[PDB]
Amino acid sequence: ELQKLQWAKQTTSICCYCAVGCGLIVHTAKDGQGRAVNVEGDPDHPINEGSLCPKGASIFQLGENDQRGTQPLYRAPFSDTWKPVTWDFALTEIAKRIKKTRDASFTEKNAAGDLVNRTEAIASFGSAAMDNEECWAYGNILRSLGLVYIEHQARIXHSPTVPALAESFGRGAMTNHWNDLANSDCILIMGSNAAENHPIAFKWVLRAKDKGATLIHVDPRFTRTSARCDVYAPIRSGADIPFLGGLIKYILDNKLYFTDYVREYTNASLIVGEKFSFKDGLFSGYDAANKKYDKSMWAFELDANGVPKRDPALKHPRCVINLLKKHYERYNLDKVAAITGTSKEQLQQVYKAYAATGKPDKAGTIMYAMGWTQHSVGVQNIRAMAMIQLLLGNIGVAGGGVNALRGESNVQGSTDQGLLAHIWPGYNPVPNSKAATLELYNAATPQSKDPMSVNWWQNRPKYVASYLKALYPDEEPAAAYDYLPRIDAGRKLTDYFWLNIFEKMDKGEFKGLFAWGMNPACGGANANKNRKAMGKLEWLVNVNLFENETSSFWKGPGMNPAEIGTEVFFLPCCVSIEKEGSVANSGRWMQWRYRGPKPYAETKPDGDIMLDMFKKVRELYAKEGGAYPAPIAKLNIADWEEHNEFSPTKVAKLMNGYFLKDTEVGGKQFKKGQQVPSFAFLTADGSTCSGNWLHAGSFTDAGNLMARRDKTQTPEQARIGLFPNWSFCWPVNRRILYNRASVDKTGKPWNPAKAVIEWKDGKWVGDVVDGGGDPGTKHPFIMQTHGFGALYGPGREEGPFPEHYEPLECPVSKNPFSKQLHNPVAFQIEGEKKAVADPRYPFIGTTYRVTEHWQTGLMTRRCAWLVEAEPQIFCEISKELAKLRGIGNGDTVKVSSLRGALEAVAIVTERIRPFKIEGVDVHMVGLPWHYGWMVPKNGGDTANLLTPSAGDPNTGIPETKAFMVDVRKVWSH
Amino acid sequence: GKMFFVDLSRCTACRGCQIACKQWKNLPAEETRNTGSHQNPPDLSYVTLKTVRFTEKSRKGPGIDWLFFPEQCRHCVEPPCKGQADVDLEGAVVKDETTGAVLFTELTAKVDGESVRSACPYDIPRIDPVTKRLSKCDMCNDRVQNGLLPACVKTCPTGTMNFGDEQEMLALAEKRLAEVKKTYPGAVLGDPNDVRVVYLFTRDPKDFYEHAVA
Ligand SMILES: Nc1nc2c(c(=O)[nH]1)N[C@H]1C(S)=C(S)[C@@H](COP(=O)(O)OP(=O)(O)OC[C@H]3O[C@@H](n4cnc5c(=O)[nH]c(N)nc54)[C@H](O)[C@@H]3O)O[C@H]1N2
Ligand SMILES: Nc1nc2c(c(=O)[nH]1)N[C@H]1C(S)=C(S)[C@@H](COP(=O)(O)OP(=O)(O)OC[C@H]3O[C@@H](n4cnc5c(=O)[nH]c(N)nc54)[C@H](O)[C@@H]3O)O[C@H]1N2
Ligand code: SF4
Ligand code: SF4
Ligand code: SF4
Ligand code: SF4
Ligand SMILES: [S]
Ligand SMILES: [W+6]
Repeated sequence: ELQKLQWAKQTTSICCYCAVGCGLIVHTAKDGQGRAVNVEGDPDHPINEGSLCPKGASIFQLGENDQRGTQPLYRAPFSDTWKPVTWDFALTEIAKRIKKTRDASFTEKNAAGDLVNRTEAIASFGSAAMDNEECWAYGNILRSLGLVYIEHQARIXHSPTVPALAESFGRGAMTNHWNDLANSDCILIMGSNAAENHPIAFKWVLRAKDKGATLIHVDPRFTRTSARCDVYAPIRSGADIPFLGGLIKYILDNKLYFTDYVREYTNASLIVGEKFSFKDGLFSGYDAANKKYDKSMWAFELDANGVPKRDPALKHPRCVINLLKKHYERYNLDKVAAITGTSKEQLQQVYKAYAATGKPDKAGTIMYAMGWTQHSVGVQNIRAMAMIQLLLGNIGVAGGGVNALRGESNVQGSTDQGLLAHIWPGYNPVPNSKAATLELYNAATPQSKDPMSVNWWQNRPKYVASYLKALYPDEEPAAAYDYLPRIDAGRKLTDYFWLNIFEKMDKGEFKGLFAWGMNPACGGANANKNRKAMGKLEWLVNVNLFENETSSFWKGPGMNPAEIGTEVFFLPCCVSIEKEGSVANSGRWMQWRYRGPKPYAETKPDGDIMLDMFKKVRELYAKEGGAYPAPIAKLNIADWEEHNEFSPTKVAKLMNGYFLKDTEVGGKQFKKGQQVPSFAFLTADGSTCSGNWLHAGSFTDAGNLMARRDKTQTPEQARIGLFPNWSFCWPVNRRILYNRASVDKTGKPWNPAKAVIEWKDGKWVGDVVDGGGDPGTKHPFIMQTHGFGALYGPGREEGPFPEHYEPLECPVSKNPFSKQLHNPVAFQIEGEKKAVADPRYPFIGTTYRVTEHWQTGLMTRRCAWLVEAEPQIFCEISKELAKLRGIGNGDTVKVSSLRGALEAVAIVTERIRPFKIEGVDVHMVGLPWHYGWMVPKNGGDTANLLTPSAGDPNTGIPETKAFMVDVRKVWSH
Repeated sequence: GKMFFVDLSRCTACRGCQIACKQWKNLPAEETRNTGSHQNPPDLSYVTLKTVRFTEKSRKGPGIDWLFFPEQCRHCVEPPCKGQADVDLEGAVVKDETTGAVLFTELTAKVDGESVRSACPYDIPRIDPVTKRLSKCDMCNDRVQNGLLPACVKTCPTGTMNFGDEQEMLALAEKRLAEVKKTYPGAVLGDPNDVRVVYLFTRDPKDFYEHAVA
């Protein structure tokens, strides 16, 4: 036997880094009682097959790191030093601060006299790094305390994907999964650097290519992804809608779209109202003064019976499809080439290659991430591609779909658990002030009088009611609905989001902040503003693995500890392999992982910290009372606990949900206590509880279906890699979403060789069908009100069709598409200057990742092997720029924006080349954002010193992918 | 015995192999800096047995030929490192007659290290100047003898890294050469009859590294 692994116990885990969800094998000394001795890949895991990228392969060195936090630390106001304290001291004092701060800022009624029952002076950041059970629990705790300012990674990451794909398909999630890439005939990677950022994914990408697939990378840079691709085209940052709109024109103009699919499955036939217009960058209904659209002007013309009108012949001039052709006729290769920098030759080659998947027996997939999301036009970037997939019949089919690649291991799951201001778990909207009662709440949910339109959201009252029974099972849903806090109906949703939280914090309007498993002094755009704003807090509770730029902002660069009155509690948590729980990968795969080592030193799981913290808040409210203490007193935390510790199992079972009384649901008999077998069996009347209705099916009487490790498949399942018996995905194990669009009227696969479902012997076989019902009898997009794939998407803040707008800081002063240079309703903050074609910041700035580092680098800048490979911040520039600025490869340079400045080592490379934009060379400067002032020595500081606090009007995501900088040689040392 | 087939047409230079080698052996990290390249550490050393070299070459039209090369001991069938070392002292370099592993022992401390390194056609051996011991890739012989894959082969996401019997891996190498040759006409196997680590190069091996082939 091997000396290293011999007396060690083997347990399985899932990777604590990216959303690929790679399987890990962990070996713990003294058959489990000592420290991890080894971590490597799980050879039996169906996604990674024992593979690990260098982040996964160095988890051992993360877990067994001596720089790890050992115990709680306290930083007194105006102190320059940490004081080691007890868990009892830290958590008792935090409860006193929570309580003091909540009592002084608790608003029962807003200005207008409406009920809101909310705390305005505390915000919470985090976290996609926590298990699903800790995420759910944390959000319920924060809301029982009446917080509305609840954000995490999702806001500044894939927030655009949710409304973008939900408008388009009804759901906001990744449409297929990782193993399904191997089934594609054309993989377009664009807004994504997947060989670096989702490495194990390239196993499946290259297997696609082995079996005939064309690989295309469109990116400002030549990357490690570009090297392993058949076609590489450059594109300028923030010029993706031109490209995609050019492709829409090309598909339509050459009749390369899938006619039958488009006619029956998309809203191509639906008739748009006479009020809808577009004229020189503005849609109908533009309020120039409020910088807001009147969406009423974009409604469909309705028949008498409430249903939107349809012309199946696609002839009516106000048919969605005829208005589509009209919108994108301006996107001719000459105009797209001038604005993207991408040659006509190259546009023609990519368009020809991708458009050929129009055929029914073909599937093109898109892999996209931050390159599309982190923009003022983020949502419209994604709609534009979502539209292209619908024209080509690529949604619902194997090797197709919209693979919006999730980042953090549980960002999917943390978004599921509603750790965002605008959503409760299960993506139920947080109630606004006009929703005075549970009836007025449910009255917002759109209704359909089309018999074929499933309109599944109509079931919401059951989920909302079951959720409220999950929190408060001894109270009527009507009564419990008054405990949870509300937002103002008057105000834009972005007033409750990340960027505005930091604007408020910087005007002294916040007293308290939970930085829970996040590092916003490096991760938040405009880091200088963020670092100053944290100074204006009374208290800060940082929960994390190591001391960091957030915890210790008070002794960061240009900071005098003695000027800063913030009280900071540093509370050290466990790593992933020290705790049991589930994490939701990009494929919605909810995977269960096991404890290897005992928690290091006096570190504690997040769940145990937040439960103990909450028990001290409740206990304090019992003793001395205060503002509206009901939601705190009555919150069901009994079901979160076993053996005086947080029980991830019990919480998973509650999130699945169970019966509170014996009841009859959907034509079946259920006995009190039984787990809810699926979300179809939840009730509005109060006989079912369920923390999250997407979880309804994950933990049945059968057992924990998330912890299933069964590679068994039917021959048709194995042909497209579904692995239905490996863990569990939402909803109800539908591995490929919208799979009803993968069959004709009669239920026959479009691509029989790669069938997702098929009607065979009065049953669907293959993947669980997404929408029950016999072939031809329903519309395949069951989460849509009208049941159709939306080419026209009238719910989106800047309009129903993507249109090109230059980034808020751009290199040109004129848009060749309209008089509207910028997004007409862009999220901006008053008096924050933007550099627009300014000779002081003449260069396009963008930020991005390398394979070896994770996020702000808080974790991996502590891992000697990852630092060894990528020791310092670098700046990627072209040979032509380096010539112009007298910068040699390896030279120190200063990169500056209007917001900040940093030094980096120049990497001069043909991998970046000038963009020819309107007959003028525009140079780009690229920076990684993985570095910060605390570790290592000479590592550098965050690129987010440079990035602007402005972004997408829908979701408030900042534009960290396109801004403007200068770069200059540094002559020092 | 055993053989690696390394398909550089599928390398993403993720540097998983680089990290996996250090995790298995618990090797210390070098102190590195960026000198204008992703490459780090810049070279093999006493404590780095595998690093991914990065070289930028030109091609027609857009982008570059980005050549990745995870460098490691070739585990020569007739190793010159052993010839040279045996002049001073036998037992310093031994052959595993089952796996084909060429293994350095503590006894390399008592031979002329600069000569062993200079004897290597691929310039692989590195000396601890403190201790005078030599280090390189040991083919994870420990793992191989207990029927496991080397750390770097197990960790590779892409199919770049392959390991097993010499017969299987030459057959795989020739199959993969024919297929890859369509996408890349300059593709070649590196000294396939002399080493146990056969690399598929997508163009002239020298472009990958000075000492890619003998
Ligand atoms: N190695 C590594 N992997 C990670 C992470 C990490 O930090 N490191 N983090 C994880 C997280 S949280 C996430 S969300 C994902 C992010 O995954 P990615 O999106 O891959 O991340 P980035 O590298 O930031 O950006 C992707 C690419 O977009 C390009 N790009 C920039 N601007 C534009 C533009 O305007 N248009 C287009 N078309 N492309 C543009 C950049 O050049 C870059 O190559 O990665 C996840 N995995
Ligand atoms: N310029 C620029 N800015 C960006 C981006 C970009 O591309 N460019 N990307 C954005 C994106 S996608 C994201 S997701 C954000 C990331 O922003 P942050 O989330 O602030 O990033 P980190 O804190 O570096 O990474 C996640 C944190 O999780 C912690 N963690 C790990 N395991 C645990 C655990 O068990 N418990 C707890 N409590 N914490 C744990 C790690 O210690 C780490 O601090 O950055 C965003 N900011
Ligand atoms: S970081 Fe992502 S690709 Fe790498 S091992 Fe982890 S899950 Fe897999
Ligand atoms: S692990 Fe494989 S793909 Fe990654 S750098 Fe090494 S050989 Fe290449
Ligand atoms: S590559 Fe060099 S060190 Fe390795 S076996 Fe061959 S001669 Fe010896
Ligand atoms: S075979 Fe073993 S020692 Fe050799 S490079 Fe791979 S992991 Fe390192
Ligand atoms: S993420
Ligand atoms: W992310």
